[PDB]
Amino acid sequence: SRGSSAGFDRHITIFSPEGRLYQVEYAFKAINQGGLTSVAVRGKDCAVIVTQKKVPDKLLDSSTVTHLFKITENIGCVMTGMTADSRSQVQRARYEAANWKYKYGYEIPVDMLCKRIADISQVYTQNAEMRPLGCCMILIGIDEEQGPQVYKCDPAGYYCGFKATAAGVKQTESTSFLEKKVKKKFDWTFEQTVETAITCLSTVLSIDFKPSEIEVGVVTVENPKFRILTEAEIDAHLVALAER
Amino acid sequence: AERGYSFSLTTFSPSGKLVQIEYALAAVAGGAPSVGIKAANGVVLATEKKQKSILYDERSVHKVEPITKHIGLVYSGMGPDYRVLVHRARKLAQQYYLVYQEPIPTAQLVQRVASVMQEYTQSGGVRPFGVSLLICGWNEGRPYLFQSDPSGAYFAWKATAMGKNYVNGKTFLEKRYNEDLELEDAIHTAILTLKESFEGQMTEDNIEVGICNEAGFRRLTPTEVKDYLAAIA
Amino acid sequence: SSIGTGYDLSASTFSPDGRVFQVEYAMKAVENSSTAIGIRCKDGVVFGVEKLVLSKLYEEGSNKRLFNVDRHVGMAVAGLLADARSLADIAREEASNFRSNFGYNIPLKHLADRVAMYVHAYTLYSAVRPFGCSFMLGSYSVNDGAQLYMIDPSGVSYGYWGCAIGKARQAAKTEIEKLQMKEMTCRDIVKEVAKIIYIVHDEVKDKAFELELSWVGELTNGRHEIVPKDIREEAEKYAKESLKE
Amino acid sequence: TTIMAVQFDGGVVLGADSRTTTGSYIANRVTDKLTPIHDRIFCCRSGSAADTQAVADAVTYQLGFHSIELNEPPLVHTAASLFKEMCYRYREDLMAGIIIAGWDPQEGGQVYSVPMGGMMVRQSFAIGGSGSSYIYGYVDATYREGMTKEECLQFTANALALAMERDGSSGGVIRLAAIAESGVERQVLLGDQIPKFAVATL
Amino acid sequence: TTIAGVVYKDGIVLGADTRATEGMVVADKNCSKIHFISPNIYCCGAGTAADTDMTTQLISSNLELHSLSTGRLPRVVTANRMLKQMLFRYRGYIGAALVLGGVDVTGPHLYSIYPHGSTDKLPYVTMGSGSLAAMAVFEDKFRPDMEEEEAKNLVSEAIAAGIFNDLGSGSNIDLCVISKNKLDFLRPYTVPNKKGTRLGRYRCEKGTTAVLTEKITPLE
Amino acid sequence: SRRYDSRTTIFSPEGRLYQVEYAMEAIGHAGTCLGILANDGVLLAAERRNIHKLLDEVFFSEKIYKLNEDMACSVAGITSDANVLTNELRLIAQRYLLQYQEPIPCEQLVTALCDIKQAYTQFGGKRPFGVSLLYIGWDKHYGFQLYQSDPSGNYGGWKATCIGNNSAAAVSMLKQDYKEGEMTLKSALALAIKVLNKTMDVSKLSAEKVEIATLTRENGKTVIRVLKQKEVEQLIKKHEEEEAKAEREK
Amino acid sequence: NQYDNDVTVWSPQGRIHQIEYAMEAVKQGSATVGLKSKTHAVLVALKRAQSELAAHQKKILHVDNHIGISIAGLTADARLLCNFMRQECLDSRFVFDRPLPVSRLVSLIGSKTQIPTQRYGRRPYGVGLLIAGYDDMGPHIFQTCPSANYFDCRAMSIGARSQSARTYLERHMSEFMECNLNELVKHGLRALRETLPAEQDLTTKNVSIGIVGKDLEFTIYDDDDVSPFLEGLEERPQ
Amino acid sequence: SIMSYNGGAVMAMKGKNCVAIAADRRFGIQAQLVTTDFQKIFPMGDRLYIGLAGLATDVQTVAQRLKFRLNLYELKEGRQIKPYTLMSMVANLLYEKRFGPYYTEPVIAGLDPKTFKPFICSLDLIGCPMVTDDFVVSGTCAEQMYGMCESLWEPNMDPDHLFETISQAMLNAVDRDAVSGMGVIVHIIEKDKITTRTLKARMD
Ligand SMILES: [Mg+2]
Ligand SMILES: [Mg+2]
Ligand SMILES: [Mg+2]
Ligand SMILES: [Mg+2]
Ligand SMILES: [Mg+2]
Ligand SMILES: [Mg+2]
Ligand SMILES: [Mg+2]
Ligand SMILES: [Mg+2]
Repeated sequence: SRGSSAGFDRHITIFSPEGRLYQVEYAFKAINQGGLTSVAVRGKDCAVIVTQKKVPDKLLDSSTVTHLFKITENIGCVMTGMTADSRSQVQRARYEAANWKYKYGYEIPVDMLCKRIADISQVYTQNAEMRPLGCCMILIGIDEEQGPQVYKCDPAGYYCGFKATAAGVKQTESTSFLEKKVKKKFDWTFEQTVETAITCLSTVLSIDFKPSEIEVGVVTVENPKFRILTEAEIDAHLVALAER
Repeated sequence: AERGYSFSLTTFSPSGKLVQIEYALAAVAGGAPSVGIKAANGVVLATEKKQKSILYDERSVHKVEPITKHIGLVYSGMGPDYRVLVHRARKLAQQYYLVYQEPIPTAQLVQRVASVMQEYTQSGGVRPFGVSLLICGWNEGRPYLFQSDPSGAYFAWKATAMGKNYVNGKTFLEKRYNEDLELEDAIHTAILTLKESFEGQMTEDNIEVGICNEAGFRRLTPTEVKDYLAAIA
Repeated sequence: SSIGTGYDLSASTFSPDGRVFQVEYAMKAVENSSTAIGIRCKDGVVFGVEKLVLSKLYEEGSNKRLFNVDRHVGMAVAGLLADARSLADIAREEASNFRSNFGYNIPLKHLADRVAMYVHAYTLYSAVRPFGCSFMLGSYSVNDGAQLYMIDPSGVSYGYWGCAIGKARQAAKTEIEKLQMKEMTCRDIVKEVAKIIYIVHDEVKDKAFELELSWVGELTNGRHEIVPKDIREEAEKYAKESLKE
Repeated sequence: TTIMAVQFDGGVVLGADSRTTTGSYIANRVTDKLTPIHDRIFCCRSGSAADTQAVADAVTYQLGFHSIELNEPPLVHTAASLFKEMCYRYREDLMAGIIIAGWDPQEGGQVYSVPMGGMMVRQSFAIGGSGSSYIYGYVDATYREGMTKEECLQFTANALALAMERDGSSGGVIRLAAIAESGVERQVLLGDQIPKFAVATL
Repeated sequence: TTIAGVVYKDGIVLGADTRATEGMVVADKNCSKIHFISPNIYCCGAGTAADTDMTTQLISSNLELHSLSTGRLPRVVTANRMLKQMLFRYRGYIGAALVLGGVDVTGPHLYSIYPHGSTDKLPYVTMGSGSLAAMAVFEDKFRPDMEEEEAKNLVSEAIAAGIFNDLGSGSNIDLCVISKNKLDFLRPYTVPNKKGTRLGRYRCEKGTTAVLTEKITPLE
Repeated sequence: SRRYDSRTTIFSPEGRLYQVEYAMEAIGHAGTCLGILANDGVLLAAERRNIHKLLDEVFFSEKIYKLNEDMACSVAGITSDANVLTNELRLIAQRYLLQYQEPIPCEQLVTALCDIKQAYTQFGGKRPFGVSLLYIGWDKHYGFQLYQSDPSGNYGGWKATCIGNNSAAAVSMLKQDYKEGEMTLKSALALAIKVLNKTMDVSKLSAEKVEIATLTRENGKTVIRVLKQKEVEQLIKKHEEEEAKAEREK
Repeated sequence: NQYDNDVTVWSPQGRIHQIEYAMEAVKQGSATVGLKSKTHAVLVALKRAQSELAAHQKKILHVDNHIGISIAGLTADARLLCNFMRQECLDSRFVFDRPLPVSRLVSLIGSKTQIPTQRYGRRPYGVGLLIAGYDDMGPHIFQTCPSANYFDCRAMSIGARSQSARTYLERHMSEFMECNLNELVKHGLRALRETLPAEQDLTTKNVSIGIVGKDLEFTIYDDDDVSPFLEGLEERPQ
Repeated sequence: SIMSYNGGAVMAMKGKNCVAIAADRRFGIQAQLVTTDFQKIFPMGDRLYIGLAGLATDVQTVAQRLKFRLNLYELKEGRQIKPYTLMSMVANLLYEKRFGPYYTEPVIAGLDPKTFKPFICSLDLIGCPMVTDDFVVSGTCAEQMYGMCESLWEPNMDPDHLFETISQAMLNAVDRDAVSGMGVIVHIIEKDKITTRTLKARMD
């Protein structure tokens, strides 16, 4: 062990002498390739999605540039990593979700959707014909009697619910930040949750971004329908953070 | 457009060993520890659920899963592989009940799932499951405790451990406890054998436990957990 | 960075640093191709391509790099032509099936997402190889306006105001940013498309060449058509003359 | 059964009775024959309950995915097409008489008929189901171009009332629903609320 | 068969006779017609006994597998969906007429499912040969929000109407009450039918039966 | 794809199947196991490997399997692989019973399972099973019989043989101390504890470090049983408490 | 060589060697030439003989009344493609009762031959083709290569030393369109001769000609039938 | 009708700590007897028997295929099938042929392998089971058999007053059915023994 290799343990999803799966690992680095970072926070009455929106070109219809997807009307998500893979996974989520309601009679629980996408990826992890997807998925929405939910699933099969989390280049820096502010945790209101998310991203990227440099998605106990903030009202939050 | 690899990814080396299986076990020996005790009057399962990275919502996911009304599970190793086997065991559990109208005998559920795990050591295009399970059940009076690993081989234990320090965790139990132990008794000697490696502040969210008496299988709440924790309860 | 020790033979293998070299390699095939550009005017989308003269024996119109994927959608390609053509058939089939099922012309954003997912499907396995091509989809309608999309070997898809693929992806862009397409009419853009082509085209290395121009907007009545010889010549003259400056 | 739909400027009106029989026994005198397909699209069902229910769930599933995928309100014409596709394709195994009406941000208020055969046609107003035969003349002599969400909503109430009067296969309560950009409002007309016509005497 | 269900203030009540016939002969004087789906969901079955069994068992089994993963408690719409989509798929060959009832996070739900696959969402329903008789009771004496006992007997009265007026129904009246916090599976709820008291003696006295061959075998 | 396929079913320049030979290796490391043929019975004795003070072991045996009603067997190798080949063995038995309404001829149940293993070595690209088995039973054609099978899909009937650890020292021993034609289930159980005491790194070969099972006729119905703890030791002591008596002769 | 054996493997330069290698198969084949006036499409080809006692290889094949082809590369692959081409044409007549537009047939070869270049274990077709046909858009000369790519030509030639022929054709293009048949054929025969070793030229034994045009259904000429065209040659530049 | 092609009758009765099961012995094809020694009751373990009536071929087939399953079940499980479970096993085997069923309505009679519990049940040709505390019938004389049973059965019976009761039900029912008879056989199962007698009956 200690970083050893044997056979093709570095080319296909088979065990290494240590009992690791390098391809699954190489799949994580693949996420960062996009150079972006994403954060999601769980308020007491809502859930928030925030990510960079690096649009270095003026030739792109900024409208078509997103990492925020509407899965259901009550389920929204944020992708981090290889794009094409991501759109793909988004489509599968939309599918598994539309199918769940048709087959069972009720909206799929954010809890279940993520467990599903997760289970799928697990296969790529055990089958050699294909590589895992180099992307990460964060879903959010309001459950029946569980209030707001925030889940994220791995290119490794892992999935879980969090008070808040991140993905992308500054994931590890974003966690240290959040988990430190979740202890001082004031009243996790809608504004604070949104505010806490923006800063976590701004300070780890040290940017104080304009309203066009980020995108924010939100789901509310009083407005369960997934909502993507306008550039206008995004700034309304930015200004609010500058008053101090 | 996808095809498929029809050749097996596990093959005997000249030493006669099945390399991928050993390596799978290595993924196990490197996983959060788990303990199982057959209290001749029930069985207990407990493992180190040390996620709670202050942001992780310990609730949303479990490691001690119910298969049937009277069966239960825990593992040591790769979490995602486990999940797959949980869905297959639960499924295998139903296919039995529909046919026989009697809940599936714990030994039988083990045999069936073990067969699956064995399947992934010979079928083409796949790697063995990087996990080991501890199945517990109350089938026909007597309580049962089993363990099946990557190879697809299983054994019945009076008690044991798997994962980190499973070597020490075993020897510890190899003496630090014995049969005739009643219910709550086996539970204590189990959470103890756990701490015999559990690095950190072992709280009620750092662990998860389930018990299987001759009256169904269930998971203990953070309450009943916080209790036994105070070195008693 | 010279990474490539087996880590670059299959699309089903990630490099130790999270890359899929086969896809990257497919893109090179595109970077080696001749430049093609697309620009969203205010009443349509315009396409232009630097179709290099392979031989003087070839007819004018051979190896077209612009096709009608649907009557209201145009496709501009760069890279391995045979790969591109099959992608054009898929696009067509996709647009045709849509009409049969939902009963109306396919929305460019959807035709693009669809074909893109097909492209992407080919970047996950060892059983197949990524398409060595990139293409743009252009359309116009009154209920949707003008739309320009671009998909590449990885499957990624995006909407643009202006865009270029090929030998001079970069050089073509810095020239597109000079125009204010958002306010420009398609009839005037033809000129500018042919302009940016001659600028970017390498008089030295790449020998003689031909210009391909695609039409689609209020000026065409929603139907993606070839640009009339008349407009082409005018745009060629304007491009050549503007060159002598 | 007696179903009906009318188009008025910014929306549509939909009406149906509540009777569903098996032979001559009413298994449900309160059936809801107006099924929601999407936020502002509805369909009226006549024929095999099992067939119309199964088909509608299928279209709802199909349409819900289509819209999320496009991130846009679905066309009424599309919803009609999805019914027409299933009803034409399986015409030999289905017994469905469907009317699709709803509001379209792009086309406004519309009503489509998809009868037994699987054909599809757009109409100012449509009528279907067993009872429909008794209200053609009525409906032909009463329909006026330019009616209001009110005149219309009342026009179908009369037609359904008349039809329910003569057809054994129709009766119960009259359910209505009006759809326009603003949204969808569904009401019901019990007993007395149901238009009446004096039975001819001496 | 006569099976029925009603929706009352706190939950649901399901009824059912207990007769099973092979033609015009009674095979079982006590068949169990109210089947268990989930702990909060029950289903009465009429039609082809075997079909009513297996379909009911399958949906149950599939729901135990379902809630075993969602971790939540099964919803009625789900049982309704699963059941109707299967029956429809068999175009009526699976002769199962069901009265589905249970309590959700969304409340008490009562559905009637026919063998061809259509369903009815109603406050009170009946199925089986005795359904018209039972439905009469309901239509005549039904009130919304009845109290447990005020419904618990309207149902045994309708299952009774069936029992006497339909040769296809007889024997006992079983019941099932499901409320936001209770599940009373009253097996014999009523027993308005008793076998007439034997007026003679026929006990066969040892030796009356002439035997032609004997053979014993000891067990252990 | 071509690159990751190890070619588990190809010939080597020598003209041998390397994956079969490597399976053997694994076998010659597993719990020793053997069976001897008498005239009133046939038996199986194996090196109980699941020896440990924590196991709860709830089975009739650990390496003894009941196939037919007239048959049972034991294995040496990968247990999971074994559970698979036995399950299939039971099925082949019943299919025969269904079709002919008579117990399947012993050898036939073996040639059956062998054709399957043989296949895994000729096609499929799959690895063979890492198992070798001992079959003992009775059939109205050759009464008592003992059979052995290799993961090569090969087999033979033995009057006596061994498989597993030191499956060489065990052979030669019996190969000379075997009553070819004059064996009783008793004189059989004799060599049993004698040879197992030898090939088995164990001193005073405890009752647990072994598993015994015997098959015999008995007024019609065939009988299959695994000796109880006590019944085992009787032959344990009998061996030694006769051995010290064997050196008082030298 | 890690990037040389599978068509599913791109090289670090954005190339697919297997495809290139297949292209090599064409170059090996004996040279062939194609050109059209404004009323006729003409195929000309040089046939090879293994030994002196063997016959010369077929190089021109009849596809349909309005289409014929010349081949270069693996013969077995030529027959596969020819039969596909024949089938596709028979289908057109069956369903539409009209001849398959030559350009549409070419698009099908393009699609058909592309597939195998993208799937693991498959190989590119190892043959080039010159296609001569005549539809309601007049004469046509197309070229198809092992890479699913194809070309609409004014004139062309593939094969060994076809570079000479190409050169000759590029010089007299402007003449073609107005040539009358026999002159058009001569230009063809003349171009072919360019690809030969100076110490030898066109024989009625090694030349094959294919002609299709507004006035004539695709016809092939092989031995004595080739004389009429060989007569009235040209000095042949010494 | 298909069911009455070979004719036949089968019955099971419940005593105190015993169980009985009897069947006629005629094997005929319409009007014609072919055999007098036709087995219709099969041993499915000690203290557990299954009686098959109906179409001869499926009788034999359903039994043989059921044994197949019963044996493996007992080789995998480490036990002896429990009655309620064998019933569920036959209910599954029959329903797997729901749309092309075997023509036989089984009767199960036995004692718990690890208890006193007497157990009897019968099934549909498609696998619907029926369990009762008194008796169960199957065959071409269901009606005749119910007649006797509702007039001769007493709640608790010792092995002998059960044998004399089930023996009378059969012989008398079977004697008012033209295609059932040619001798009757009875099986009385007690925790300790199995008494098997072939009654004296009409042979017409
Ligand atoms: Mg892999
Ligand atoms: Mg663990
Ligand atoms: Mg990609
Ligand atoms: Mg310009
Ligand atoms: Mg244009
Ligand atoms: Mg017995
Ligand atoms: Mg008789
Ligand atoms: Mg007679």
